[PDB]
Amino acid sequence: EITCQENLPFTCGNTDALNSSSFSSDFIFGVASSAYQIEGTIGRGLNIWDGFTHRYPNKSGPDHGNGDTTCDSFSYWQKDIDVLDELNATGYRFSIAWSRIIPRGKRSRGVNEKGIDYYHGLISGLIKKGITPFVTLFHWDLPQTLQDEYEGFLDPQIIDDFKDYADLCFEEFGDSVKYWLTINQLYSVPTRGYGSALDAPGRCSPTVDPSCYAGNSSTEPYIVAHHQLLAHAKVVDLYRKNYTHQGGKIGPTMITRWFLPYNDTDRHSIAATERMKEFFLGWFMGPLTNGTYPQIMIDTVGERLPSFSPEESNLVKGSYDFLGLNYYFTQYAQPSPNPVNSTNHTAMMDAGAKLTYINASGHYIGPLFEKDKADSTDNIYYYPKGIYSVMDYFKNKYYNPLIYVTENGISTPGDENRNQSMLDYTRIDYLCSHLCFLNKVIKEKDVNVKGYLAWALGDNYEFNKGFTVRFGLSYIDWNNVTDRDLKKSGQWYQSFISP
Amino acid sequence: EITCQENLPFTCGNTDALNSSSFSSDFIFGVASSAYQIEGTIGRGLNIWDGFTHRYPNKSGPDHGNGDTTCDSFSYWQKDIDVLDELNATGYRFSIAWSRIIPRGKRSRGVNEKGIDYYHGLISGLIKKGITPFVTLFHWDLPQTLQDEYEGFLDPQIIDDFKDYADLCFEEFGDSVKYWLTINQLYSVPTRGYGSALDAPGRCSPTVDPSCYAGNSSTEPYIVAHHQLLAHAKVVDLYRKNYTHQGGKIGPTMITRWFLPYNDTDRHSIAATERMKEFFLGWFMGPLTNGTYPQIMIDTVGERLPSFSPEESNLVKGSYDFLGLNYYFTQYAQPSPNPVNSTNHTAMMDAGAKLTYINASGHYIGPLFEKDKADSTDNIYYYPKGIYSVMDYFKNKYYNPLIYVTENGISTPGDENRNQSMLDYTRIDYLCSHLCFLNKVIKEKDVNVKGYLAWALGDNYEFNKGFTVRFGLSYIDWNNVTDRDLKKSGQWYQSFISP
Ligand SMILES: *[C@@H]1O[C@H](CO)[C@@H](O[C@@H]2O[C@H](CO)[C@@H](O[C@@H]3O[C@H](CO[C@H]4O[C@@H](CO)[C@@H](O)[C@H](O)[C@@H]4O)[C@@H](O)[C@H](O[C@H]4O[C@H](CO)[C@@H](O)[C@H](O)[C@@H]4O)[C@@H]3O[C@@H]3OC[C@@H](O)[C@H](O)[C@H]3O)[C@H](O)[C@H]2NC(C)=O)[C@H](O[C@@H]2O[C@@H](C)[C@@H](O)[C@@H](O)[C@@H]2O)[C@H]1NC(C)=O
Ligand SMILES: *[C@@H]1O[C@H](CO)[C@@H](O[C@@H]2O[C@H](CO)[C@@H](O[C@@H]3O[C@H](CO[C@H]4O[C@@H](CO)[C@@H](O)[C@H](O)[C@@H]4O)[C@@H](O)[C@H](O[C@H]4O[C@H](CO)[C@@H](O)[C@H](O)[C@@H]4O)[C@@H]3O[C@@H]3OC[C@@H](O)[C@H](O)[C@H]3O)[C@H](O)[C@H]2NC(C)=O)[C@H](O[C@@H]2O[C@@H](C)[C@@H](O)[C@@H](O)[C@@H]2O)[C@H]1NC(C)=O
Ligand SMILES: *[C@@H]1O[C@H](CO)[C@@H](O[C@@H]2O[C@H](CO)[C@@H](O[C@@H]3O[C@H](CO)[C@@H](O)[C@H](O)[C@@H]3O[C@@H]3OC[C@@H](O)[C@H](O)[C@H]3O)[C@H](O)[C@H]2NC(C)=O)[C@H](O[C@@H]2O[C@@H](C)[C@@H](O)[C@@H](O)[C@@H]2O)[C@H]1NC(C)=O
Ligand SMILES: *[C@@H]1O[C@H](CO)[C@@H](O[C@@H]2O[C@H](CO)[C@@H](O[C@@H]3O[C@H](CO)[C@@H](O)[C@H](O)[C@@H]3O[C@@H]3OC[C@@H](O)[C@H](O)[C@H]3O)[C@H](O)[C@H]2NC(C)=O)[C@H](O[C@@H]2O[C@@H](C)[C@@H](O)[C@@H](O)[C@@H]2O)[C@H]1NC(C)=O
Ligand SMILES: *[C@@H]1O[C@H](CO)[C@@H](O[C@@H]2O[C@H](CO)[C@@H](O)[C@H](O)[C@H]2NC(C)=O)[C@H](O)[C@H]1NC(C)=O
Ligand SMILES: *[C@@H]1O[C@H](CO)[C@@H](O[C@@H]2O[C@H](CO)[C@@H](O)[C@H](O)[C@H]2NC(C)=O)[C@H](O)[C@H]1NC(C)=O
Ligand SMILES: *[C@@H]1O[C@H](CO)[C@@H](O)[C@H](O)[C@H]1NC(C)=O
Ligand SMILES: *[C@@H]1O[C@H](CO)[C@@H](O)[C@H](O)[C@H]1NC(C)=O
Ligand SMILES: *[C@@H]1O[C@H](CO)[C@@H](O)[C@H](O)[C@H]1NC(C)=O
Ligand SMILES: *[C@@H]1O[C@H](CO)[C@@H](O)[C@H](O)[C@H]1NC(C)=O
Ligand SMILES: *[C@@H]1O[C@H](CO)[C@@H](O)[C@H](O)[C@H]1NC(C)=O
Ligand SMILES: *[C@@H]1O[C@H](CO)[C@@H](O)[C@H](O)[C@H]1NC(C)=O
Ligand SMILES: *[C@@H]1O[C@H](CO)[C@@H](O)[C@H](O)[C@H]1NC(C)=O
Ligand SMILES: *[C@@H]1O[C@H](CO)[C@@H](O)[C@H](O)[C@H]1NC(C)=O
Ligand SMILES: *[C@@H]1O[C@H](CO)[C@@H](O)[C@H](O)[C@H]1NC(C)=O
Ligand SMILES: *[C@@H]1O[C@H](CO)[C@@H](O)[C@H](O)[C@H]1NC(C)=O
Ligand SMILES: *[C@@H]1O[C@H](CO)[C@@H](O)[C@H](O)[C@H]1NC(C)=O
Ligand SMILES: *[C@@H]1O[C@H](CO)[C@@H](O)[C@H](O)[C@H]1NC(C)=O
Ligand SMILES: O=C1O[C@H]([C@@H](O)CO)C(O)=C1O
Ligand SMILES: O=C1O[C@H]([C@@H](O)CO)C(O)=C1O
Ligand SMILES: [Zn+2]
Repeated sequence: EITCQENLPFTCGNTDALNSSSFSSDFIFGVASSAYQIEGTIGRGLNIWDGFTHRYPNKSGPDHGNGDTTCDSFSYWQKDIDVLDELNATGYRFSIAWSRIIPRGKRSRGVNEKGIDYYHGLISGLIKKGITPFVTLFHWDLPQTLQDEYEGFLDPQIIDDFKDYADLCFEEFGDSVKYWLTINQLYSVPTRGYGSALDAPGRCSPTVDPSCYAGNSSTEPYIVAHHQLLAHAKVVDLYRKNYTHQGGKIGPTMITRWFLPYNDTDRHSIAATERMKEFFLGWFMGPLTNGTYPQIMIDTVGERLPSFSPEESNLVKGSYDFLGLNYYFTQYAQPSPNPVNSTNHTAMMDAGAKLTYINASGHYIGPLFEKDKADSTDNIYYYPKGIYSVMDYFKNKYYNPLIYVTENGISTPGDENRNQSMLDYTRIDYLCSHLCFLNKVIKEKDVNVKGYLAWALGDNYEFNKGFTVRFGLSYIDWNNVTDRDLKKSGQWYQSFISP
Repeated sequence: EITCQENLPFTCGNTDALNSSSFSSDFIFGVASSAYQIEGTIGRGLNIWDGFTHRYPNKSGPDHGNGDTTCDSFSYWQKDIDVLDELNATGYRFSIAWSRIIPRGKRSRGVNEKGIDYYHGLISGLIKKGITPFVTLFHWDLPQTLQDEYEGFLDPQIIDDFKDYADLCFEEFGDSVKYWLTINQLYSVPTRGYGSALDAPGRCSPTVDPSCYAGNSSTEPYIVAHHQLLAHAKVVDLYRKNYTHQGGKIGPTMITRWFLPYNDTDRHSIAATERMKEFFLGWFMGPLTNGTYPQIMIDTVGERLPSFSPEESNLVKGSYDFLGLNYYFTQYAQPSPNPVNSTNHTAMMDAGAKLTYINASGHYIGPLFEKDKADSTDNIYYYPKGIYSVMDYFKNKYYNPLIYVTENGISTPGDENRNQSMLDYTRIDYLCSHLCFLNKVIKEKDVNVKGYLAWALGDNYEFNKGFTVRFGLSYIDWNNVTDRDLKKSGQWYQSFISP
């Protein structure tokens, strides 16, 4: 029987009690990254994360930091492989920058052969060290040209441009890459890029944020979500019909959270919790498993929710070989009004729920996850059992999918000095406590999880936070980015993988 | 009789001998800037100078510097006006960033009202202090979307997009702006952007620079030059037909140089010198005054030189109310081969001339202009009399135009400390020695020059050089860009203007 801790102190950092041997022999362990966050702009065209961070610098991070140079994995990709090799990792998730291989967005305008070569060298280097690539085609970094021509995922023109981009990736790299991810965290761009305008491209209703250049927070998240699902599905169809000879697998990436009732004896909080599962996970998993949005979304969102044609429904339904599930934290849910007529209405209000980390009796859900210095009542707290709950829910609700955990990690403050940053025991605690629950759910519930990739390989530009927080298992000095030095967490992870 | 010095030491810094009263009472004196170089990216879309400096950082400057924040004239435009007001300047040349007012390039995609407001406030502030705006519509910063959709000025689609942009500027600002410049230094983008790939967008033939993403250095400079002339001319027609009620004037900006023979008794050097005038100035002034390219260009460039239709010729011919002439230096010319079949052929080789600052008997043309630390045989030297020669030539060759000197200045090294940088006596010398010759040419040759704008108001990002050189008459600390402090040159210029 497996027992896992939910509260500090944790004792799962002892590799005598928890290690890779605890899991099936074929289980993949590694780390993850994304292109905007690690490569730098050298050698590529411009994308909407360059555009957003430069047009709205105070949205890029408190330090106004951006991905212009970052950890320079364009130059130091070999050093990333060296970190992986030190870990004895068997998997690495990275993304391809669309703007590095088709800087002009539309494939017919030409490809960047040197960009293609960059990824060929990285892939070859990873395979030479026994590391399985998991490659994300779209980690938010849409070529700026496409956003300027037709507002990117707001328009159905995105579907064929994304399809032609993915075709080029399959053609050039699919002889070596056998695990493909289409779109990173489906929920994120619709809500943060087109709802709150916290993320690129930065569109929203005027009264939500007067800095937005255009938008409508009530309608555009649904349009963009719909186009993401159609673009994803068109790429999966292309993969499975035209690249079956490569013997690989493809899927979307979901951001997952668990939800608990803020008051577990209050039917209204219980109902808000179930609505959050549908509006946060079902928004995408309904279409991916059934070709339709959840009924509560149909009913609430009404004319603002697009319909799938029969052909579209068929395309989307079943459009995955596996799911990449990212998981960071869980929230309590309580009822909240949905003021659809308010000029500041957002799609996120349609779930009729307010989300917290503290429940009605004052209990904080778990240990600190992210401190908010401007506002400590906005601190985020984590919940190790949430990974168990999420995976169990996916197996039961969503037809026993094949899953890879494609991100899981925690930040530490950028104000810490190097010595403090390397002594990242809070990261060991976070990662081990989740891995314990992951092993427990696989054993107890027989969820088909076959790998785990921790966020992140190294310190990098964090969306929205610049360099004010660090997520790496390896440390990068921003005054001299060449080296990636394993922190205590990376050293622990090395021992967990090879105990 | 006016006597001007050509060699150090100069004595024209004494405002008892040379001042604004030396010139006609209506003569305009001020300084100049450009948008990419001073504003920062905040509040605007991305353009090809953002794209180039980020994709090819070692081309942006030795320091890899770029216009991301620069002197932050987006925030500190009032401080620029304050410098002008301190100088008692009567003119200021600045540019409008296309990407700030139509971030999506094509006007039908929407305008950025806050961008429009920025320029309205600057213009209102300048007029309130008695400063005449001279506004450049295009100072090289083409929206990146247009370069990605159709390669910008390489395609005739640029004509109508530039026309719709200029129409918006006339409509919004032309009630207050009465001097408009269309395209900055016509020669520069064709040659450096599409020939040598030293400037954005960075296209060239493969063997010229293997880093170029695409191009053909032999053909594309001529295509882009031709489209610049047509786009310019379409905007001048629009101005003069639709905005005559505003009572303003419009013209192109030329970069001018004078040319002297490397050996003034050698007919081959003399012929190269005359070919350089035609290929450097006549390439654009032929079409602007006659609707045709110079005959030597027709003969040499052959099928690589586009033709104007009769309608186009008529549109281009006479398409100016005045000329903005930038002038920095003069070169000696000697013959050089034109290897049109070489894979590394460039349009710049078609003139059949090699350019130097030292003549055949070893004479350096004048005082140091720009030191090249990697290569001192590549140092640039200036020649005060060249401004006299250029203006005389324009009056005689090009039909006695109305001229404003829209740039003239000199850099000092970014390695100098603040105290050295403020003690910029070499800049006083450069500016005064040119102003003496300018006054002399106006008096002796009756050239219709009506203003002079020194480059630059303040230190800024210098194209190709980052922050490794300074051009300002006012000093900016890159660790805290708010203040613009008048250097010795700015203090001198203040006394020259109000003696
Ligand atoms: C999995 O996908 C299946 C579909 O492949 C989902 O089942 C479909 O569920 C929908 C409701 O979402 C049912 O549609 C309703 O059909 C009524 C019956 O119509 C048929 O007979 C008529 C009925 O009197 C008639 O006019 C119609 O032309 C047919 O003959 C409808 O009136 C409903 O429309 C009203 O409600 C809509 C909102 O739900 C609203 O948008 C409409 O304006 C209308 O007011 C609805 O009809 C749908 O109307 C919209 C139009 O775009 C659609 O094409 C139209 O079908 C389907 O009948 C049902 N299909 C079948 C094959 O069962 C399934 O839904 C789950 O299961 C069903 C049983 C139900 O419990 C759902 O609530 C639950 O979500 C999806 N499963 C999951 C887990 O989501
Ligand atoms: C100012 O603009 C005026 C034009 O508005 C320039 O004058 C034009 O100059 C051109 C040369 O550049 C002369 O064109 C030549 O005309 C010959 C005579 O053709 C006429 O009679 C025929 C001749 O036997 C016949 O086929 C033709 O159809 C006419 O009836 C031509 O053969 C020349 O073409 C050869 O040379 C071309 C290169 O110059 C080459 O490109 C052609 O393939 C061809 O091999 C040329 O014809 C021109 O051919 C190209 C085609 O695209 C043009 O439409 C075609 O005209 C013009 O006759 C002359 N026009 C007039 C009204 O004078 C003027 O040029 C300057 O002055 C002229 C006198 C001359 O000295 C030029 O060398 C000098 O540049 C421009 N001024 C300035 C300062 O540039
Ligand atoms: C978890 O949710 C439960 C279920 O909602 C909360 O328990 C309920 O709390 C209500 C108070 O918020 C109770 O109602 C009150 O009852 C007293 C005694 O009769 C009465 O004087 C009140 O005015 C009020 O009555 C309601 O008034 C509004 C009407 O519309 C409604 O019909 C009335 O019921 C309610 O009885 C109670 N329900 C149950 C099943 O116990 C619970 O609140 C916590 O426990 C209750 C017992 C009470 O001690 C609250 O102070 C305490 O917050 C909530 N848990 C937490 C931690 O918030
Ligand atoms: C400025 O340009 C002028 C004109 O080109 C240069 O003067 C010319 O310089 C040529 C040497 O480069 C002279 O030709 C040489 O004459 C000597 C004496 O006869 C002879 O032995 C040579 O082999 C050579 O002759 C030429 O050989 C090549 C043949 O194709 C051609 O037909 C022959 O002429 C030439 O006479 C001379 N021309 C004139 C009008 O003086 C001038 O060069 C400078 O001055 C000359 C006098 C000489 O002292 C050169 O050493 C000195 O560089 C050049 N000025 C400069 C500073 O470079
Ligand atoms: C968001 O777009 C929606 C839909 O175009 C706008 O909502 C409509 O508001 C129009 C004008 O009031 C109403 O007539 C419709 O009944 C509403 N339609 C629906 C589907 O709700 C909404 O006003 C726009 N929001 C912003 C801030 O522009
Ligand atoms: C530049 O473009 C020119 C014109 O397309 C190319 O020049 C031609 O080369 C083609 C192939 O040799 C020849 O058949 C033509 O006779 C040449 N045409 C002319 C107008 O010169 C040139 O090769 C391209 N340069 C590069 C480096 O691509
Ligand atoms: C691995 O952990 C298991 C418990 O899951 C333990 O029994 C085994 O001894 C550990 N391996 C090592 C080498 O410590
Ligand atoms: C941040 O930037 C936007 C302009 O992009 C501005 O509207 C807002 O006032 C600034 N935020 C703060 C809190 O200063
Ligand atoms: C498959 O590739 C072929 C050849 O390029 C193409 O005709 C077909 O449309 C593609 N298919 C998809 C997405 O099925
Ligand atoms: C608008 O929304 C903010 C956040 O959604 C909220 O605090 C405020 O009450 C809202 N105002 C109106 C008029 O609804
Ligand atoms: C930067 O870091 C690398 C790796 O440690 C080191 O070899 C190099 O000398 C360092 N550069 C400077 C300027 O210190
Ligand atoms: C690498 O992991 C393999 C598989 O568990 C193990 O056999 C090998 O010893 C490990 N290598 C190192 C250096 O830890
Ligand atoms: C201005 O310079 C002129 C010579 O051009 C001189 O005669 C006049 O006195 C000077 N003005 C002052 C105030 O020094
Ligand atoms: C500068 O950058 C380009 C890539 O953009 C590269 O090809 C070239 O080698 C670099 N130049 C030098 C001298 O290092
Ligand atoms: C003038 O403006 C009118 C009205 O918009 C337009 O019809 C006409 O085409 C414009 N003209 C130019 C460039 O002459
Ligand atoms: C190519 O050009 C460089 C500069 O133009 C020159 O030094 C070299 O000789 C040229 N080579 C050939 C093959 O022409
Ligand atoms: C920056 O310069 C401005 C103007 O001199 C000054 O007022 C401000 O305090 C300075 N900021 C810092 C951080 O020194
Ligand atoms: C401004 O220049 C005008 C015109 O020459 C002059 O009358 C006025 O005194 C000058 N102001 C200052 C403060 O120098
Ligand atoms: O729950 C979530 O986790 C991440 C991130 O906030 C972790 O730092 C994200 O992008 C979600 O929406
Ligand atoms: O002659 C010229 O002067 C300038 C510049 O080099 C001055 O620094 C330029 O852009 C030309 O082509
Ligand atoms: Zn940047």
